[PDB]
Amino acid sequence: GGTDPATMVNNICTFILGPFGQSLAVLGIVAIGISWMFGRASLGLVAGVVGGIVIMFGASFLGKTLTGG
Amino acid sequence: GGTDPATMVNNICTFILGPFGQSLAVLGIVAIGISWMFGRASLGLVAGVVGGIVIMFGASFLGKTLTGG
Amino acid sequence: GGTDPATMVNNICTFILGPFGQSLAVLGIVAIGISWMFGRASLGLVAGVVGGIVIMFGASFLGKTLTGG
Amino acid sequence: GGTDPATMVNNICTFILGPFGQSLAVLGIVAIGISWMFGRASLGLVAGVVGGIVIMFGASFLGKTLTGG
Amino acid sequence: GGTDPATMVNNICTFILGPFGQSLAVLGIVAIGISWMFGRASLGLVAGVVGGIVIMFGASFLGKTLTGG
Amino acid sequence: GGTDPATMVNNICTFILGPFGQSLAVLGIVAIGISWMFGRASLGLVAGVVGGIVIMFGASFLGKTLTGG
Amino acid sequence: GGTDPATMVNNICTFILGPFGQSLAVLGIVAIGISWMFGRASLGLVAGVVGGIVIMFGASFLGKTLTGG
Amino acid sequence: GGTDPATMVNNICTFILGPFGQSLAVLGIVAIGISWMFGRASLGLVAGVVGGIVIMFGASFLGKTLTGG
Amino acid sequence: GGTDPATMVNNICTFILGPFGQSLAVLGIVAIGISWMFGRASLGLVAGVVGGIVIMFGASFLGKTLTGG
Amino acid sequence: GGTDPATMVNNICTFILGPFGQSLAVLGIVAIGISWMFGRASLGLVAGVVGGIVIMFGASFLGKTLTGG
Amino acid sequence: GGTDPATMVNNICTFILGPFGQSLAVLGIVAIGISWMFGRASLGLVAGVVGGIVIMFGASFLGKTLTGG
Amino acid sequence: GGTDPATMVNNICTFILGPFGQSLAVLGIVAIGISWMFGRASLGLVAGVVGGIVIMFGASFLGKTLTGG
Amino acid sequence: GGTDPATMVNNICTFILGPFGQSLAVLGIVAIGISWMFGRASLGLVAGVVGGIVIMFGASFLGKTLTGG
Amino acid sequence: GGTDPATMVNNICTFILGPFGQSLAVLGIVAIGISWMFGRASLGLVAGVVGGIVIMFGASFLGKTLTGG
Amino acid sequence: GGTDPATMVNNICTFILGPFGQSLAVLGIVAIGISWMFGRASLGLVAGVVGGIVIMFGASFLGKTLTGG
Amino acid sequence: GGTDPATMVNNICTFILGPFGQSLAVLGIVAIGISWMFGRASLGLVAGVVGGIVIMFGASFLGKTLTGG
Amino acid sequence: GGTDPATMVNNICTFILGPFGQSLAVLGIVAIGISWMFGRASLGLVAGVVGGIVIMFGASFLGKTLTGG
Amino acid sequence: GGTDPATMVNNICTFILGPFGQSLAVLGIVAIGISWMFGRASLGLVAGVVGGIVIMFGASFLGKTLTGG
Amino acid sequence: GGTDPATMVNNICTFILGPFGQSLAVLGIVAIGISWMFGRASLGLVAGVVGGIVIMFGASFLGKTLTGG
Amino acid sequence: GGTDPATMVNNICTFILGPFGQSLAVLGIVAIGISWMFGRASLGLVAGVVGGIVIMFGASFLGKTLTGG
Ligand SMILES: CCCCCCCCCCCCCC(=O)O[C@@H](COC(=O)CCCCCCCCCC)COP(=O)(O)OCCN
Ligand SMILES: CCCCCCCCCCCCCC(=O)O[C@@H](COC(=O)CCCCCCCCCC)COP(=O)(O)OCCN
Ligand SMILES: CCCCCCCCCCCCCC(=O)O[C@@H](COC(=O)CCCCCCCCCC)COP(=O)(O)OCCN
Ligand SMILES: CCCCCCCCCCCCCC(=O)O[C@@H](COC(=O)CCCCCCCCCC)COP(=O)(O)OCCN
Ligand SMILES: CCCCCCCCCCCCCC(=O)O[C@@H](COC(=O)CCCCCCCCCC)COP(=O)(O)OCCN
Ligand SMILES: CCCCCCCCCCCCCC(=O)O[C@@H](COC(=O)CCCCCCCCCC)COP(=O)(O)OCCN
Ligand SMILES: CCCCCCCCCCCCCC(=O)O[C@@H](COC(=O)CCCCCCCCCC)COP(=O)(O)OCCN
Ligand SMILES: CCCCCCCCCCCCCC(=O)O[C@@H](COC(=O)CCCCCCCCCC)COP(=O)(O)OCCN
Ligand SMILES: CCCCCCCCCCCCCC(=O)O[C@@H](COC(=O)CCCCCCCCCC)COP(=O)(O)OCCN
Ligand SMILES: CCCCCCCCCCCCCC(=O)O[C@@H](COC(=O)CCCCCCCCCC)COP(=O)(O)OCCN
Ligand SMILES: CCCCCCCCCCCCCC(=O)O[C@@H](COC(=O)CCCCCCCCCC)COP(=O)(O)OCCN
Ligand SMILES: CCCCCCCCCCCCCC(=O)O[C@@H](COC(=O)CCCCCCCCCC)COP(=O)(O)OCCN
Ligand SMILES: CCCCCCCCCCCCCC(=O)O[C@@H](COC(=O)CCCCCCCCCC)COP(=O)(O)OCCN
Ligand SMILES: CCCCCCCCCCCCCC(=O)O[C@@H](COC(=O)CCCCCCCCCC)COP(=O)(O)OCCN
Ligand SMILES: CCCCCCCCCCCCCC(=O)O[C@@H](COC(=O)CCCCCCCCCC)COP(=O)(O)OCCN
Ligand SMILES: CCCCCCCCCCCCCC(=O)O[C@@H](COC(=O)CCCCCCCCCC)COP(=O)(O)OCCN
Repeated sequence: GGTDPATMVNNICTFILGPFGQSLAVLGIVAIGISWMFGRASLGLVAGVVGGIVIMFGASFLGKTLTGG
Repeated sequence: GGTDPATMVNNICTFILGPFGQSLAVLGIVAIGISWMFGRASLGLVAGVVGGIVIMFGASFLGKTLTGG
Repeated sequence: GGTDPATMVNNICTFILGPFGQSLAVLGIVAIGISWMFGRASLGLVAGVVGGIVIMFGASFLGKTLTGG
Repeated sequence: GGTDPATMVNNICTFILGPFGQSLAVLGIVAIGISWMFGRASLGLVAGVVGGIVIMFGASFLGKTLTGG
Repeated sequence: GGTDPATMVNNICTFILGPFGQSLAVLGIVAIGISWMFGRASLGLVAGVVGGIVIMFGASFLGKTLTGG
Repeated sequence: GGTDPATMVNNICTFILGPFGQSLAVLGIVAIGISWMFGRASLGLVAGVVGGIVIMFGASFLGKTLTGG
Repeated sequence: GGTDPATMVNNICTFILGPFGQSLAVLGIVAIGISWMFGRASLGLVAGVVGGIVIMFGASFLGKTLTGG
Repeated sequence: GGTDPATMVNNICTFILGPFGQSLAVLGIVAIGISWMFGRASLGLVAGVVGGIVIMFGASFLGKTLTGG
Repeated sequence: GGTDPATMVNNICTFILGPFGQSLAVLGIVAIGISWMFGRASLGLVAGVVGGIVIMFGASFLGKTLTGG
Repeated sequence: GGTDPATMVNNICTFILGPFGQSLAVLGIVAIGISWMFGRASLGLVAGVVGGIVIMFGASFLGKTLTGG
Repeated sequence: GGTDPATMVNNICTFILGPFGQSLAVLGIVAIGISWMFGRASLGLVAGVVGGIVIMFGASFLGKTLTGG
Repeated sequence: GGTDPATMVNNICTFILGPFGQSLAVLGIVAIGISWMFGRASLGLVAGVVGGIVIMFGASFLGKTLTGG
Repeated sequence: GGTDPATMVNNICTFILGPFGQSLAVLGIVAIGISWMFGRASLGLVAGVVGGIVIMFGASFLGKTLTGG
Repeated sequence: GGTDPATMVNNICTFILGPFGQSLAVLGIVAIGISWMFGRASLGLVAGVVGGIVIMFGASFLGKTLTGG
Repeated sequence: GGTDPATMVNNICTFILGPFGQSLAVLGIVAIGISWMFGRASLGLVAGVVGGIVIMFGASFLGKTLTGG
Repeated sequence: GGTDPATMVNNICTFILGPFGQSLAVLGIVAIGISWMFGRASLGLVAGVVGGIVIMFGASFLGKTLTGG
Repeated sequence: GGTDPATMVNNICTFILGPFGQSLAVLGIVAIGISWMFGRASLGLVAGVVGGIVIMFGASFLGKTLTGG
Repeated sequence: GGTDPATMVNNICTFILGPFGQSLAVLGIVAIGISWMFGRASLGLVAGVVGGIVIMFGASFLGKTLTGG
Repeated sequence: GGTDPATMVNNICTFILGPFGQSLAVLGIVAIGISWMFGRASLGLVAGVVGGIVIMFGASFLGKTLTGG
Repeated sequence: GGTDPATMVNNICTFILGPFGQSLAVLGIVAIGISWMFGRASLGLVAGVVGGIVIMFGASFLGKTLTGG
């Protein structure tokens, strides 16, 4: 009978922000560690990646506040 | 039948943080030693590389704490 | 469900200023000691490193005062 | 029914200049402290970062004055 | 009955140069502040962004003068 | 599974302050002896090197006291 | 059929720490001797190069201890 | 009568990982040597190329482990 | 009738490592000599170039050992 | 019909090591003389430049011996 | 077919420690003699240069003993 | 309706040369004092900084005179 | 009815070289003053910026002379 | 009745090389001046732009000579 | 809502010249005492450091007088 | 009656490798000279261009050897 | 009727190496003089620029010799 | 109708070597005087700057002689 | 309409050699007096500074005579 | 048509060793005289400068003998 998109998109968000996003952020941190190992350590890389993680896990509240509710 | 990404990404993390990351850090230390041999010894290089190794092997707990759980 | 960045950034600050920053400052002092052992002892190095440590552990109050509250 | 951008952009500014910018400036100060610890202490780094913080928290009045009102 | 484009384009200009452009310039200044915080402070970035703001808010007079009237 | 940096940095400190720092200080004393043999004996060299050794082996308590705890 | 990286990286480490690293350290010592011949003899150069050699040949145990095992 | 793709793709993998991949890796090493000869020697190039070779010859086990079997 | 790539790539390697690579290394040594003549003599340049030559002429054995055979 | 690179690179080497390299070394010696005239006379400059000249004119035999033939 | 670096680096060491290093040490002694002729005779210069020569010609045994074998 | 850049740039100049430049020069003087406290007192630093302040507060008349009006 | 580009480009030049370029040069001088305040005073910066200003305000005569009329 | 392209293309060339190209070159010089004001002064920019102007105003003779007449 | 830089820079000055600068000057005096203890007592060091302290605590009035108000 | 492509492609090769390629290489050398005049002299540019010329004039023998005949 | 490229490319070379290259080299020498006036005098700049001029005016003979005729 | 570059480059040279280069050299001499006033007087600075001026005003004859005519 | 650089550079020279250079020389003399007060009186300092002043105020005639007119 | 570098470099050498080097050595002798007038007379300065002059005017024979012909 199909389901309304208000539940399918919410399922997508719950999946991408549940246990999957945790391991994705872990992989991001592993990536910045490896990039510091072989090369140069610059604050820009860590700042950008930590900001990306914050934006990923703040998407809910960022969307709630940016749209006035 | 395929497997859910919650296990595949975890397998990736376990591989990259198991016996492989050990030898990768060993190669990083060999690299900083060689860079000190032919050239100048600066605290910046060792600080950056040791920090990269710490970030690589702290990725799990860093991810657990940075996301509030 | 995600967490608001006002808590994630605070967690980052608490981690980087808790038991980790203590050992990081200890490593900085070990570094200045080693740099005095093999080489020349200059007030500039110790002044800069102690100032860096003070700025690291004063970041909270420095931010509170520099922004007028 | 949607909201006019004159309120959404203002919400963005209020969020980025409220409790979030405080901790962001705190992280910037932690960064300059860490950069002074492992390396050399130069007035350029602190000048640039403090100027960045001032520009971030002066954005409102800087915009009001630069546009003649 | 529709409206002539001489009023619709003027409405677009008035909207984009009224209260919206103010907050947009505020966001630009916040952006340059954040870019100075985590990274390097270069006169090029501030020069370019302030020039962009000037060109945005000078568009009316720039258009009046560049076309001889 | 990785380890939290609060243990890795502590391991670094324990290694650099255990049996390794002893022989490093021994090498420093050998160095000042050799520098006195072929050349001039100045109180500045011995003062600086002994101060470096004290700072290396006082790093723990110096860090505990400089940070108020 | 290919080989798992846990053996290839180990082969790299064994090669770089076997008979090759010996002659590389010999070349480093020849380099510091030549640098002392034509120029000035400073404890900093020898300290840095011997430390680089120690870090190169201690990479295995340094990696074992820095990672808690 | 044709053959099932489960054998054709396996033939492709066996060819690309047999005696051909050996000489391809040899060419990669020749390339990094030539790039070090005329230019600057950076750890990034060698790290990237050796990692590419490891990924090429670890493709089998990497695929076996990343897919949980 | 064409030839299998296992012979063409081998021909490429034999050409690039035969009499051509000798004169290429000779040109590299001429280059480092000229760079020492007009400018400053740094161990880094010679170390990097000699390492590049070694990697070029060790490509065969490096490939044989890095791949476990 | 073109010529094989084994002759073109050899022509390059013969040109750069024939009558041209002689006058280039003469210019290098003129340079070190001028640098001693207006400034300070340090053994490092002459050592580096004479070593550069030796490496330039020893490139042939250095290449023959460094490659085992 | 190329040669393994274990022989090329050994060839480098044999060349730099054979008949070439003898004349290089002779030039070093000529240098210290000339520096004593026009100027002041200090034990530091001779000590440093003789130590450099000893380190150059002791590189083999110094490397054998410093690495425990 | 926007404002002509002849007023916006003038507003920028008035802001940067009004009460803000005073405190900026005060910070510059504090900086040179701190640099004299921990380190060496050289006329070059004070000369450069006082010249920078003079150029900052002479920008108006310097621009008027350098352009012939 | 539109205007010929020979007048529009001339209007652009007159605007960019009239009262706007004056304040732009004033901002450039403020910039070099600020760069001298927090940092090092080098003749290169002032030379480059004054040359840029001269080229900006000499564009007319430079164009007249470079094109033979 | 239309005109032959041998006159229309010539009209295009005369327009683009008459009074219009003069002011275009003036704008180019203003551009290089502004680029030197806010940023770094490099010979490459001025060389490229002056070469572009020369090529623009030499197009006639360059075309006459490149085509043998 | 942010604060105007005329108050933030003033807060910076008040902090750096309040109770913090007192203890900083105390540390400077301790430094000159320690430098006199182990070494030679020269009027230059004390003159420079006392002048640095005077410039630090005279920054306000020095700025008021150097700028004509 | 047309000609077989085995002669037309050979004519193309003979033209592009006859008297035309000579002047093309001459233009390439003029280009690298001009690029060294206005800018920085880097071994990479000359190495790349000389390698391009060698590959252009070695195309015949490179094709003969790469294809096993 | 068109002309064969063997004459057009030769015309290009004759133009770029005739009276134009003379004044281009004159401009290069003016450039190195100006770069020595405002800044530091380094042998590298003059060496690179004179080498660029030599390569520009040696392009003919360099091409004749590098291609074996 | 455009002008041939043989006249435009000559105009550039005449401008840069006419009354402009005189005042540029005057500014260079003022610069070396100011650098001697606040700082240390070293023969290297004056030698380099006078050599730069000589090279600037000798560019014509230097170009005539370096190119054999 | 802009002004030719022959007047702008002359304005720069007139400003830097008018009433400004007088007070700059006065500051230089104050500097040498202060340097004699706290420290040692050496003829080298006064000779260098008076020579710097002479070169600053002789720049015009020095430029006129050094260039043959 | 260009000239071969074997004549251009020879022209450079003839110019730098003809009537120009004579006056350059005269300036060097004037420099050592002035340095003896205001300051201390040390054999090191005269030895170094006379050696620089000898090396400048012996460059031809030094190059002929150092290269075995
Ligand atoms: C647009 C706004 C600009 C604001 C800038 C004001 C900054 C003033 C600080 C002057 C710093 C000067 C740099 C310097 O020179 O290093 C000095 C520092 O040491 C100290 O005192 C360290 C203690 C300072 C702690 C102060 C805390 C500020 C927090 C500010 C939020 C050591 O000498 P190092 O020996 O220099 O010698 C190496 C040669 N390179
Ligand atoms: C078309 C219009 C153009 C307008 C441009 C005017 C901008 C003038 C600002 C000159 C900035 C110069 C950059 C620089 O050089 O960094 C300096 C800055 O520090 C400060 O003073 C920070 C305090 C400045 C706060 C001023 C606020 C402006 C708001 C403007 C709305 C530090 O030195 P960093 O040490 O340079 O050294 C690294 C080497 N790269
Ligand atoms: C066919 C007609 C062509 C006309 C073109 C004339 C345009 C001239 C403007 C030269 C712009 C040059 C670009 C540049 O280079 O950026 C500069 C600009 O900054 C400024 O001055 C900004 C203030 C300019 C405000 C001028 C307003 C023009 C309105 C024109 C209607 C900053 O440096 P960014 O640091 O470059 O460094 C990044 C490296 N990529
Ligand atoms: C986030 C974590 C950060 C951890 C950083 C701790 C590192 C502490 C090491 C301090 C190094 C300081 C650098 C320095 O200054 O060089 C010194 C070194 O010499 C030595 O002792 C060499 C022996 C050290 C061996 C120690 C082995 C560490 C392994 C660590 C896994 C020589 O003087 P060089 O004379 O400086 O003078 C040139 C001026 N540039
Ligand atoms: C949705 C899932 C996402 C998963 C992504 C995880 C990947 C993590 C690997 C981080 C790679 C970071 C890239 C990088 O930055 O290059 C580094 C790499 O070198 C290495 O360590 C090479 C050894 C790595 C071998 C690891 C094998 C993974 C197999 C995975 C199946 C070198 O530095 P190059 O010097 O960067 O500098 C050029 C500037 N551009
Ligand atoms: C995922 C796997 C990653 C594996 C990476 C391991 C690589 C370790 C090699 C560390 C290389 C460090 C680079 C470096 O820093 O250059 C050094 C090198 O010189 C040498 O010893 C050259 C001899 C090395 C020969 C070793 C042969 C490896 C073959 C490997 C198959 C010179 O100093 P240059 O002076 O740096 O200074 C310029 C500042 N940029
Ligand atoms: C992975 C392999 C690595 C191999 C590296 C071995 C290289 C050993 C050569 C040590 C060079 C050390 C550099 C140095 O330091 O310069 C010295 C050199 O002078 C000489 O002896 C010149 C004569 C050397 C001729 C030797 C010929 C090698 C050919 C090799 C094919 C001068 O002092 P400059 O005074 O330093 O002071 C400036 C401060 N920067
Ligand atoms: C992390 C590990 C650190 C290890 C460091 C130990 C090194 C100890 C050597 C102390 C060297 C001190 C330097 C110094 O000061 O120079 C002295 C040297 O002379 C000698 O004895 C030369 C004979 C030494 C031969 C010893 C061979 C070591 C091999 C080591 C493999 C001369 O005086 P120069 O007169 O100083 O005066 C100029 C003022 N700058
Ligand atoms: C194409 C045109 C070129 C024009 C260039 C003329 C510039 C002449 C100024 C020479 C500056 C020389 C730089 C220098 O060397 O710093 C000196 C400066 O101090 C002063 O006098 C500061 C007072 C100068 C105020 C003059 C105001 C000019 C406005 C110009 C509009 C300090 O010594 P710092 O001790 O050098 O030592 C560090 C070693 N790096
Ligand atoms: C195909 C034709 C090519 C023509 C090119 C001729 C250009 C010659 C100008 C040489 C410029 C050299 C660049 C340079 O090097 O910067 C110098 C410039 O300063 C000045 O004199 C500025 C005054 C020049 C005003 C001259 C006006 C030309 C108008 C031309 C129409 C400062 O040093 P910055 O300190 O370099 O140090 C940073 C390290 N990157
Ligand atoms: C099949 C035929 C091919 C023919 C090609 C010959 C072209 C040779 C011209 C070499 C151009 C090289 C490009 C370059 O590199 O830019 C240089 C140019 O400057 C100049 O001399 C400008 C003056 C040249 C005027 C010459 C007029 C040619 C007319 C030709 C009709 C500046 O350096 P920019 O600093 O590079 O640095 C940025 C890094 N990207
Ligand atoms: C373009 C404008 C240029 C202006 C420059 C004028 C500066 C004149 C000050 C001369 C300073 C000379 C430097 C020097 O030489 O140090 C002296 C200083 O001591 C003092 O008197 C300290 C008390 C001075 C307090 C004066 C306050 C100025 C505020 C100015 C706003 C100590 O000797 P140190 O023993 O030198 O010996 C080490 C060898 N290196
Ligand atoms: C599936 C098969 C794959 C085969 C690939 C093998 C190719 C190996 C050639 C490695 C080329 C590496 C590229 C490079 O990096 O440029 C180098 C090249 O210079 C040279 O040696 C030029 C001389 C080479 C002549 C060799 C002739 C091959 C014919 C082959 C038929 C210069 O440095 P540029 O300075 O890089 O710096 C710019 C940063 N981008
Ligand atoms: C696959 C084939 C590869 C062939 C490559 C051989 C090239 C050898 C030339 C080595 C060039 C090295 C580059 C370099 O390093 O610049 C040197 C050059 O100066 C000179 O001698 C200029 C005179 C050279 C004239 C030689 C003419 C070759 C024609 C060749 C046809 C200056 O120092 P700059 O001071 O480096 O310092 C800046 C730091 N970046
Ligand atoms: C492939 C060809 C290579 C050709 C290169 C030959 C160049 C020889 C010139 C040696 C220059 C050496 C550089 C140097 O070292 O600076 C010296 C220069 O002073 C002078 O004599 C200036 C007078 C020279 C005028 C000579 C005119 C050449 C025209 C050439 C056309 C000053 O000392 P600065 O004190 O060094 O100290 C700072 C430490 N960095
Ligand atoms: C890899 C090969 C290495 C070869 C190096 C051999 C070089 C030997 C020359 C030793 C030079 C030692 C330097 C020195 O120390 O300066 C001495 C020089 O004076 C002279 O005799 C000048 C006359 C020498 C003329 C000799 C001509 C060599 C040509 C060589 C082609 C003066 O004393 P300055 O008083 O030192 O005091 C300042 C404190 N810094």
